[PDB]
Amino acid sequence: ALWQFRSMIKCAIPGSHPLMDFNNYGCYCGLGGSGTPVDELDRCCETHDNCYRDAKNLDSCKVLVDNPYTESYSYSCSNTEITCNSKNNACEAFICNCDRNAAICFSKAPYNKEHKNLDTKKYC
Amino acid sequence: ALWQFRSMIKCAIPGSHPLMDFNNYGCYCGLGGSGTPVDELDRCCETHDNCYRDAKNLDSCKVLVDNPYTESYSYSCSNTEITCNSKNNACEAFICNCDRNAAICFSKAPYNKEHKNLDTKKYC
Ligand SMILES: [Ca+2]
Ligand SMILES: [Ca+2]
Ligand SMILES: [Ca+2]
Repeated sequence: ALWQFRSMIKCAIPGSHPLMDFNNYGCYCGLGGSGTPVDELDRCCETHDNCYRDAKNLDSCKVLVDNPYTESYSYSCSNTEITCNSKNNACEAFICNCDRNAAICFSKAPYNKEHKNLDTKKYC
Repeated sequence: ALWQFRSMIKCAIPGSHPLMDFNNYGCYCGLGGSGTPVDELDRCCETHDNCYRDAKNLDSCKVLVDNPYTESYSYSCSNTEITCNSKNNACEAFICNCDRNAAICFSKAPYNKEHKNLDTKKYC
């Protein structure tokens, strides 16, 4: 669930303010995604968006989960490392994974303040 | 999640058709619940209805869980026994239990074919 994803980003990026820093950044980080991602951080959001789309194609996600952004999974934050519980169901494990990889992705991408709140009709 | 509860009913009552047999039975098995339950099977539905109402008032569920009929959990069916997996968080464990106790409840109550499709306006 989204609240878990916000906590994974604080895990990997201590002292980050997830909603404030990464929402509405470039063409993909936020409600939609269209156009060409404008940097490596936007590309992280674009993969996370496709990750969620692919999860919805799994049979497991179809019968068991309604909304990925609301579905709680099991993961842990050890120090700065994220781990998805091996005992999560197959749909929960796929979501957990998408989130884990995005979080690790954001921790290595450079942040471009200029891309924050970019006009999505103009540039995307 | 509802698909999981249907599955636990077929675990405990091998060969039942959960929607066909248990939906729209007495006063509580179905969308609503009002009145006095008409029999033991109906009291199972009633308890499961209250179970979920309590689930919602659980802090970890309270704010952190969208809707309990939607949240997926981990459980397993061994032969005819249901087990809620220990990986589940407070919210999911609570849900899985509401579900597990109802399926066991159903497996033990007597079924009055005469209460299937009881007029809810008239009798509840
Ligand atoms: Ca997006
Ligand atoms: Ca009911
Ligand atoms: Ca779950």
